[PDB]
Amino acid sequence: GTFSLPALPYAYDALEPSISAQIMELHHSKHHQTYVTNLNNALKTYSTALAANDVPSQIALQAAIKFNGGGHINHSLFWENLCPASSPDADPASAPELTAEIAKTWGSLDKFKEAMGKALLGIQGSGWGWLVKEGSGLRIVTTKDQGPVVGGEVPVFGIDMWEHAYYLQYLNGKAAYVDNIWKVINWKTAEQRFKGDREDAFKILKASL
Amino acid sequence: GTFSLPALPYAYDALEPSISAQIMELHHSKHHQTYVTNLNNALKTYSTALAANDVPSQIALQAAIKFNGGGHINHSLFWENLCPASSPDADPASAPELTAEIAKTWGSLDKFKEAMGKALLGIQGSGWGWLVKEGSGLRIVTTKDQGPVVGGEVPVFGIDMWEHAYYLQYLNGKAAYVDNIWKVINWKTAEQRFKGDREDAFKILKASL
Amino acid sequence: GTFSLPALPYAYDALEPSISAQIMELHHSKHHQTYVTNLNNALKTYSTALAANDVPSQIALQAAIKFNGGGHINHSLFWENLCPASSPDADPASAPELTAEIAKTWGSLDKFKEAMGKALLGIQGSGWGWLVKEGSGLRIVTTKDQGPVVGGEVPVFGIDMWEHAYYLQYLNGKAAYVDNIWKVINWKTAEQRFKGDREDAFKILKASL
Amino acid sequence: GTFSLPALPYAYDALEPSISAQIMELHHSKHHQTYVTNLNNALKTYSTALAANDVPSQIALQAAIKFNGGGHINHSLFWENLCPASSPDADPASAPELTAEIAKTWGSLDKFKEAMGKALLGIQGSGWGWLVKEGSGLRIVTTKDQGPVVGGEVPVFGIDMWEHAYYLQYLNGKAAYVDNIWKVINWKTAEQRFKGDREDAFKILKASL
Ligand SMILES: [Fe+3]
Ligand SMILES: [Fe+3]
Ligand SMILES: [Fe+3]
Ligand SMILES: [Fe+3]
Repeated sequence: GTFSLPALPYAYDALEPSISAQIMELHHSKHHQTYVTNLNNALKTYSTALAANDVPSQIALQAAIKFNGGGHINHSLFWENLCPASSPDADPASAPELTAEIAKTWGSLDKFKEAMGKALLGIQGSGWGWLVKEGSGLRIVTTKDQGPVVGGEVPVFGIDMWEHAYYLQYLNGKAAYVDNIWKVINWKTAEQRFKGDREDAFKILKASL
Repeated sequence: GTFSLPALPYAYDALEPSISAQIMELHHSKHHQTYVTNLNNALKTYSTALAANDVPSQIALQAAIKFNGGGHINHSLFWENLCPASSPDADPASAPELTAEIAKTWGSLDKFKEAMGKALLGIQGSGWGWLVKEGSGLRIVTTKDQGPVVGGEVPVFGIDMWEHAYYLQYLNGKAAYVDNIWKVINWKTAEQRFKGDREDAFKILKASL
Repeated sequence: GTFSLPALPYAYDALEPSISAQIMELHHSKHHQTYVTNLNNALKTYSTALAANDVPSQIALQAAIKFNGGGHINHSLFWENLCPASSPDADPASAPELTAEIAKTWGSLDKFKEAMGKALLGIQGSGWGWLVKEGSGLRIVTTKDQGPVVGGEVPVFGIDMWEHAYYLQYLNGKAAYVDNIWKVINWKTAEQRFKGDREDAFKILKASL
Repeated sequence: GTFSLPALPYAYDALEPSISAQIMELHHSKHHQTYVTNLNNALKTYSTALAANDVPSQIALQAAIKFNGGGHINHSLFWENLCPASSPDADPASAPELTAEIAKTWGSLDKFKEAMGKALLGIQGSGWGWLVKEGSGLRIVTTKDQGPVVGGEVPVFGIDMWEHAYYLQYLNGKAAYVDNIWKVINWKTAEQRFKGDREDAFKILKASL
C-alpha cells in the first residue's frame, strides 16, 4: 500500500479557461489524494483481514480497493491526457495514427467528438467516458463511478463526468464543460497509448482488483 | 400521466446558511426540472413504441424512465422534508412519535444522526440516504443515483448526496454538508409521513419503474 | 479449491414439461460440473501465479476464478429455487411475505412476472435475471454471463437465460421458456431467502472473486 | 430504405454434416431475422425521439441499434464465409494471397487454425472470433455478444460462438463444433475480402454505432 499522488504535468491554472484553477486544485489535492490515501489504507487493512480469516472485512475491503484503486488509475490517466490549450500536444495533428483510425471508424474527428459528447452527457450519475482500443477496433465506452477500463480495453483517453469535475465553473451545464475540454485534450498522450508506446504503470494494482 | 415541477414551500434563500440560495435555485429550477421534463418526454417516446407493439424498444427505454422518474420522486420528497432553520418545524420536538421510535431503535437522536451520517458519507458516487418506516419500525437505507425507495419502505425523509447538492458551498466537504443539513430538516413533515398522514403521491409511477 | 457439484433436489426429469430431462442432465452434469472443475483448478493455479509473482497470470487466473466461481454460485442457487410443478412449493401461496411485498412494489404478482419476463428477454447475450432484496426494496436486476448477485443485493431467486438453459426444448423461443419456468419456481425457497432463513453457502468463495 | 434479411447463398442443408439443416434454418430465419426486425423498429423509434428532441431516449435507443445492427452485420458476413464442404471454395487453395500471409504470420495454416480455435474457445458467454486484415497484416480478434469489427479492422472471416450456432448438434461440445466448421469455411470469400475486392456494405451503419 505505497501508492502516491502523481505530480501534475502542469500548474493548477495551466488548463484555463477550459478548467479553472480551483477545480484543478480540488480535483488533484483533495479528490485524487483521498483515493490514494484510502487505497493505501484498504490495502494494508486487507492484509490484516486475510491473515485473520476475517471474511466480512475481506469482502468489504476488496470493494474499497476497487473503488479507490479505480479512482487512482482513472485520475492518473486523466491528468496525462490533458494539457494546456496552447501546447502543440493539444493539436490533433499530434496523433496522426489515432486520428486516421478515428476517421475510419466514425467518418471524421468531428463526428467522433459528437458521439463521445453524447455518451458523456448520457451517463446516469457519476462516471467516466473513454475512448478505448480493442483488438476489434476503437470504441467509446462509459464506466460508472470509478470503474476503470480493464481487460482487452486499452484506454486511449478519458473524460471525468463526476460533477466535481466541472460544477464550480459550469454549474449544471455539463454540455459546455465537454465542449471546452476538447481544447485541453493531450492528443500526444492519446497517440502514444494508441500505439502502445507507454508501459502500463498500474499492471500490479489491476491484479488487486 | 404527466408530471410537473412542484413549487418549493419556501424561497430559494430560506435554507441559508445551511444550503445556499444558488444551490437551491439550481437544484430546483435546473436539476429537478430536467428530471421532470425528461420523464415526460421519455414517456411520450415510450408510448409510440407501445402503439407500434415494439417491445424491444420499450425495454431499451425503461432505464431512462426509471432514472428520471426516480429523480422526480426523490427531489419532490426532498423539498418537503426541508424547512427554514428558524421554523418550529425544524425542531425535532415537532415529531414526538417519530423521535420516540428513533430513540428506541438507535438509543438517541444523536446516535441516529451519527448512524445516518456514516451511511450518507459511505455512498460511492451519486446517491441518497433515507430514513424509512418498515411496518412500525425504522431503518436507514441508501439508494444509488436516482433510485427511489419502493414497496413497503415508506420514506420518512431523504438526504441528497449527489455532489450538486452541496459542492458550490461545501466543495468536497460532504461531512460539513451533512453536519449542517440537520438544522433544516423538516421534522413536522417527517412526523406526518411516519404516522401515515401523507399520501404516497407517486404510488402508480413507482410501480411502473 | 475443494468445491463440489451439488446433487439436485430432484430427478433430471422432475421439472418436465417446463424443462426437459435432457436439458437438466446436460445443464447439471456438464455445464455446472465444468464450472466446478475449472474453479478448483484456477484456485490452485492462482497460488502458483501468486508465489511466482507472475502478475500477468494472476490477472488472467482471477478472471477465471470470478467466471467459474460465479457459474458455481449461480447454478447452485438456481437448482434450489426450482421444484416440480406439482409440488406445493411451486404455489406462490408458499411465499406470503414475499408476494405481499411484490404486490406492494409492482401492484400484483402478475405485473411482477410481466416485468421480470421483459427484463429476462432484454438480456443481450448470455446472462441471468434476478429478484433481489435491497434495503431500499425489491428490485429486478440482470447480470451478464456468470456475474453473481453480491453486496447489498440479496438474491431471492434467479432465472438462467443462457441459451443452453432452454435451446434444446424451446429453440429460439426464449419467451416460451420464460412463460413456462414460472410453473417450476420454488416459492418456498424464495420465501426463506426473503426472510433471511437460509445460510449463505458461498461466503468464503465470494471473498475470492 | 430499411434493412433486410439476405438470402443464404445455399440451401439450409448444404453445410451438413458440419452444421445441421435445423441450425441453419433457425439461425437465419429466426435469429438473424429478429436482429433485422428489431434493428428496423429501433431505428423508427429513434427517428421519433429525434423529431421530439428527446435526447435521453436517443441515447438509450442507440444501444439497441448497436446490438441489433451488429447482429445484422455479423450474420451477414457469416453466411458469405461459409460454403458446402464439397465446394472448391472450401479448399484453401482458393485463397493463395491470404494463406501466404497466414503462413508468414503464424508459420502455417494449421498453426493459425490452432490459434483461432484457442481464441474461439476462450470467449466467455456469447461472442465471435474473427480473422481481420490490418494494413497488409493479419490478426485474430474477438468480439463480445454482437459487437462488430470496425474501423481499420477489415473482416476476412468470422466464426459465431453463440450457443445457438452449435448447441442443437454439438450440445456443450463447442470444441467439436470448431473442429468441424473449418470444413465449410469459404476461402474464396476470405480471399476476396483480404484483397479488398468486396466492398463494405455496412459502412454507413457501422459509422452510426
Ligand atoms: Fe474526478
Ligand atoms: Fe439532487
Ligand atoms: Fe446455465
Ligand atoms: Fe448467431
